[PDB]
Amino acid sequence: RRPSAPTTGRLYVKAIFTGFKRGLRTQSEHTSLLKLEGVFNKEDAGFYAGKRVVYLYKAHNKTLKTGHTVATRTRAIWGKITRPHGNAGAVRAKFHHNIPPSALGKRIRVLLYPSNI
Amino acid sequence: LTTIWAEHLSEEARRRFYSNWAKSKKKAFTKYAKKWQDEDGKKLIEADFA
Amino acid sequence: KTVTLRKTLTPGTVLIVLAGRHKGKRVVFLKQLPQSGLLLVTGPHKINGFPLRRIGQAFVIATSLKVNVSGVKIPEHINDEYFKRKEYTVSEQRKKDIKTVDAPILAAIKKHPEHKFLFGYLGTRFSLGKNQYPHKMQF
Amino acid sequence: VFNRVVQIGRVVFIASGKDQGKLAAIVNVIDGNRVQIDGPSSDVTRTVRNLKDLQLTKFVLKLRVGQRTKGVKAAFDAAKVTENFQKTQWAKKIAQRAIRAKLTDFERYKLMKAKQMRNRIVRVELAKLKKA
Amino acid sequence: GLSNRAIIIDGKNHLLGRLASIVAKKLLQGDKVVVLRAEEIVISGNFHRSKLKYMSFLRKRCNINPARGAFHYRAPGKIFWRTVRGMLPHKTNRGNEALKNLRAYEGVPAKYQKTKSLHAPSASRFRLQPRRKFCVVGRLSHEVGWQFQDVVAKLEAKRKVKGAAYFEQKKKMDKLAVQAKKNAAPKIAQYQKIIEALGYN
RNA sequence: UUUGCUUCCCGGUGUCGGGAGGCAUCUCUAUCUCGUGGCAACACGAGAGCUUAUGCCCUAUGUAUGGCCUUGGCGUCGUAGUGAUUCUGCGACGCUUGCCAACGCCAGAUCACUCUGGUUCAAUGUCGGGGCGCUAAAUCACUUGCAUACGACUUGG
RNA sequence: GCCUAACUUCUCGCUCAUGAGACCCCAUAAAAGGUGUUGGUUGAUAUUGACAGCAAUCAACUAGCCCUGAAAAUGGAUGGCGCUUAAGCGAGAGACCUAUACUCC
RNA sequence: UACGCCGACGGCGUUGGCUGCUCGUUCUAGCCCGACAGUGUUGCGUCUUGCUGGCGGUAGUGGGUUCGUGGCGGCUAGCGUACGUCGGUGUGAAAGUCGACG
Repeated sequence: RRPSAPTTGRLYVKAIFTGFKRGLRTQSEHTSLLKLEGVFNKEDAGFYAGKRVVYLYKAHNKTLKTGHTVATRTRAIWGKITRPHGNAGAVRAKFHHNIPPSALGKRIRVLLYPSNI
Repeated sequence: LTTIWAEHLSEEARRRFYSNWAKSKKKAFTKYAKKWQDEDGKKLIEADFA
Repeated sequence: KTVTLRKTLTPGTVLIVLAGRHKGKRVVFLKQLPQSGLLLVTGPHKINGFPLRRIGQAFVIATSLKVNVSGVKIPEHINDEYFKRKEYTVSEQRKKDIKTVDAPILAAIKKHPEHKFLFGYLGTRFSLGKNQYPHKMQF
Repeated sequence: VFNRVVQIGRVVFIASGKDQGKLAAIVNVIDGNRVQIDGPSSDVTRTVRNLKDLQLTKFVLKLRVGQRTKGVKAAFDAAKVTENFQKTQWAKKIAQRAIRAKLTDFERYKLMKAKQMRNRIVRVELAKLKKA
Repeated sequence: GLSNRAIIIDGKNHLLGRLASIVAKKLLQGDKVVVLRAEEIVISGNFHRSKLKYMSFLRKRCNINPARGAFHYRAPGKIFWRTVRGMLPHKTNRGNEALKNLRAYEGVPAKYQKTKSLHAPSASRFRLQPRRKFCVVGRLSHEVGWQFQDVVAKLEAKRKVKGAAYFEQKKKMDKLAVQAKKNAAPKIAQYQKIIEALGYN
């Protein structure tokens, strides 16, 4: 039976991992740069400071996490937005582990918590 | 765009599709030839001409 | 010490759940539990299937909608220990508290002239649509 | 080819910058880029603005070169420029966007329901018309 | 900021380098980009400047073996493709993968003949001073060796005729829709009230 | 390819990746839209920050019973059209899909969030069953000489 | 602007070059010219109507950008792509990016 | 239960980043009044209405500029643990799960 008000859409903002904090011949993999959808200013980018972010990717070995009923090939790297970057709405993020370079251009989910609205 | 072959192709014309004509079963255009005397095949050929 | 409640969170306020299996659901906030500091909330289990449980304010968006919550009398045995964790099965005791708490809440919504939208609003899950940017949305 | 012009007394609409969204009257023209405007009755102080931030409206006041704020106020109120401007689709769209930007979640839900019901009914009517 | 689908851009009245840099950034950020009517892209400056620049480009060929030298593409689509290639790190894996996501065409292929195309106003040719000459990449390609200017012209004419017919039909349907809303007014009055109150109409 | 095998469907099972839906005129930029008169050029009337892609559609509990409203989507099939091969219109037939009484009534809960949309979607490989369905060629060695360092090329059984 | 982290950000001008120009050392350019255009200096005439033809004009200078002076051998270099109310030249304004430097842990 | 190995949310300490109100301080007006001079001037000529300039007034009203051994906020980061509230895992095997390397 239909579960009485099922999920209807996203609860995250779409973003992409555009690269690491860098000069021109240096690179600091400790900090990542994200581009969010619909954000175009540092004023708007400041709204998301302190929000959690996640990167989901697919691995080979499956895992049956507690709270899951089916083995899944998806793993996650968690992080958090720390501050805006530049004038055009990019943000800086810090991840539990440095984001793999293979995530360039891949989806990053900007969650809405911890909330402060 | 398309190619329409004659209903009857000469043996020597069909040889050109082969490297071992003598050793083969010479099946080239055998199914295509039947299309000229078929209701659906005739329609397809007419559509190609159009 | 107990956590400081956000100014927007007052009894009867309708919140949006941001995490868990109930993420996106619109629920009703009853009171801040004294011991843990979490929020005792229950979007009427009848409407959206959200039972009577706790949730931290960090995982909630407080909207400007408020339902008349002055009629509900929370039983004294409903406290942090009551929700303290022990294959979960809903104890027959639990169901009765939900009926006790929700009954005045449901009646208040029904009396409200907007009961048609209020029931539908609480029975629907929030989601981010096309060209909907949280930094410009007024919740 | 050009109807509206930058002339003394022309009522301009501030499109970007400090007093965005308000109306003023051109009291002087300094050069090809700068105009002295003064919107006394629309909460705009007598200032000099670059024409890049301004947009011409259809209203022209009967002003004089460098009319003082008192005279500009008199002309503005006499012509009822604010009321006439509020009747244009230019102002109606601004009002609609102002309402839209401040919709609550409940209001958004109500709008969703009403909009889809109206669309369904209009589609039924359109099918009726199309069949005929 | 990724787009779910490919970004289909109508190249007409666009400045070559500006549009190329925008598209290169999008490709690097991971989107797929399709450019239509690449023969309608514009280059500022008189035609002689662009023609002589392309002639000097043609002069760059390996003395030992021209089959290794620079490959001078004449089609407008390939000209735009090479312009974008110039603004990518195409010698690296990142740049190569970015470039492989670009498709530039002359005219509108049947696959995209029924889709809406985008424009970049920051790359439009109307940001130039009106008293400044500009060249059309279609003419440049034709003068440097492109052989399909006439074919593309005929195909575009047919496409425009069909589009005009479709647009006439669409105008008729739009008028019918307006009439349908007017007819439904009494039934929808209850919902129109809320819609207008919340400011959507 | 007389066992082998194309194709469609049902199942297993390997490998792999992505990560919230849809949207068709053109031409023009020192003018444009609508209405009317015009063969046309053009003309008259009314408007026109233009922020209608800064938009518009879509947007969710299950019977029953009653009142409506009969539309929209999906699939197959059959015609007709479309040539820059797929995509459209028309049907015909199926599977569904809206609102009101009304959250009226039944179910829904995993204890506060940590990869589920709380079985996310795609791409293919392979192994089994079925449904229509088909029953080939290259190559070696000889031979030819228009060819040839050797391969290759041109011929025939 | 993209390579390339950071604005096709804001203000005023100048410049069209049949490959313009584009940032210390630095990776060449001169004497001499232009009725191209933009500013200035000086001396004149002009409403007792200035020059041309049967309402401003004339002359000489000056200096910004542009143009001529400006020819070399493998195909080639403002670093490349490209850029023309610039992504060039000059005066400026906000913000922003980035060291093994500075502050703190 | 406690304890290990990890995560989340709060508190506190430290170094911050962004962003508002509010008082005052310095140097100064405008608005307003008076005469005088001028003129990109409306309506019908030592006209009038405008507009400008300094000069003299400031009662009232009243903005710019400057910063304070000033006052009150909002959002948020790294590091550590005046410390709390909690979750995953691990107490025979084994499997799975968790953790660390890689």
